[PDB]
Amino acid sequence: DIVMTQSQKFMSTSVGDRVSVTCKASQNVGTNVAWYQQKPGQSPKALIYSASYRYSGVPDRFTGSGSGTDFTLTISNVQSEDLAEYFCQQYNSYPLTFGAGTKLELKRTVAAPSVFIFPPSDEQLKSGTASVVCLLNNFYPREAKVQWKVDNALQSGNSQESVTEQDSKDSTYSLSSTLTLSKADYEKHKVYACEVTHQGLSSPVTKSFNRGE
Amino acid sequence: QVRLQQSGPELVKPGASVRISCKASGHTFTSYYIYWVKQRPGQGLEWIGWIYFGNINLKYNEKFKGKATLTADKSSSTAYIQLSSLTSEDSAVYFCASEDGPGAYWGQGTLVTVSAASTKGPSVFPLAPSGGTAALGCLVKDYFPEPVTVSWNSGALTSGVHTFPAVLQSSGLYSLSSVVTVPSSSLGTQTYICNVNHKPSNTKVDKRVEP
Ligand SMILES: CCC(=O)N(c1ccccc1)C1CCN(CCc2ccccc2)CC1
Repeated sequence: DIVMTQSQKFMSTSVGDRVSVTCKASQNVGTNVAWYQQKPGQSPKALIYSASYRYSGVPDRFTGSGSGTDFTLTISNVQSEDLAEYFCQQYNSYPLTFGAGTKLELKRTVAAPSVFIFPPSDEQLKSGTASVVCLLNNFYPREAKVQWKVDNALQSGNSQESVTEQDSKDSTYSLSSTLTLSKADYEKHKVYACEVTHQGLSSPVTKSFNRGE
Repeated sequence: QVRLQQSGPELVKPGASVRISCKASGHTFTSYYIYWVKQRPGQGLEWIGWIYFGNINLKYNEKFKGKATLTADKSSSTAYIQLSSLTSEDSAVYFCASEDGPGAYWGQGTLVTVSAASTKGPSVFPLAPSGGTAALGCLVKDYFPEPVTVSWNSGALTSGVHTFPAVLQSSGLYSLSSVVTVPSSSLGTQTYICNVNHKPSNTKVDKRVEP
C-alpha cells in the first residue's frame, strides 16, 4: 500500500491569505493524485484530479501541483467557506489510498487558557477510583502541554487529554486533561497540580489543590 | 447533471449483514463508475472498491474481500454494497462516489451502526466549582458504546458549554467531560443540571452540580 503522508494535521489561515497543504507519497505515483474537501457533517467534495486539474464547480483559488512523490494543494485568497479538512489521494496503483487529512482553521490573536482544576467527587471516591480533571478554556493557538504533578512528582501513562474542535464564534480551542488514580493512591498523596504551558502564558501556570480542601 | 442518493441509516447487530444502495440519477448512458468509500467517525477516507455500469466490471480493495460484495442494477441505475459478518470494526459512514464528464459527485452517505453486545450507561460525577468566572461540569465516565449526548439546564444553558469528544479509556470504555464557564457570582443563586442521554442503554441521567 502506498502511504499518502500529510504531515500537517492542522493549519491556520486568515481570510485573504494563501496556504499550501502538502502531501508526500511513499512511492512514485506520477500525477495520478486527487484532492478532496470535507466540512463536518458534509460529504467530501472532489477538488483536483491529475494533481493540477480542477473538477467541475471548483473555484480558481484551488491550485494543485506536484508530481512523482510530492504534491501540494494551494488555496489562495482563502474564503470563510474554505475552512475545512483536506485529503489527498493517489489512484496510480491498487489499493487506492487517501491521506490522513489536514484541517484548515482560522487564524486569530493569541489567547491564554483559563485554567481550572476539579478534585474527584466524593461519589466517585466510593468507586475505588479517583479522577482529577484539569480544564484549559478557550485558548489559541491549539498547541498546549499539560503535566500532572502529584506531591510534585511528574506523572506518565495515567492521564488522557481531549481537545475541542475550533470554536465557530471566537475561534478558540479548549482542552481537558483527566488524571485517573485508584482511591488508594489518591489518599496517600496530598498535592494535586496540573501544569500548563501555553504560547499566551508569559510563564507556565500550575493550578492545584490539596486533598481535603 | 448527476445526483447520487443512498439508502437510509442501518442499525444492526454483530454477525449480521446489511446491503446499502446508491442510486445514480441523471445518466442516459451506462459508461460510468460507482466507487464506495468508508469513513469511521473522526477518521479519514478508505476506498472499498468500484463497480462499472457499462459491463459490471469489479475491483475490491483486497482487505475488504469477504467483507464487501459489490453489485449493480443497470435497470434502476442503482449500485449496491453488501457488508457481511458485521463487527464493531464495520461501524462507519459509507459513501458512494462517481464521475461524469469533468464533474465529480458523492452521495449523502449511509451510516451503519453495529450495536454492542454489552452496553454500559455513563457514571455521571459532578465537577464541582471549588477570577470572577467559575468553571463547573459533569464527568461522564465508563460508558459504552458511542454516542453520549449532554445538555445543560434542559437546553437553557448553552453559552460557554464545552462537551469534549469522548476518549476511549484503557478499560475499553468511553469517558468525557462536559463543562461550562459561568459568572462566579451565580454559584450561590443558579442551579446547574447536566442532562446526559445515552440511548444504547436508554439512560437519561440528570445530574445536579453544586459548589
Ligand atoms: C477513490 C475515488 C477516486 O479515486 N476517484 C473518484 C473521485 C470522485 C468520484 C468518484 C471517483 C477518481 C478515480 C479516477 N479519477 C481520474 C479519472 C477522471 C478524472 C476526471 C474526470 C473523470 C475521470 C481521479 C480519482
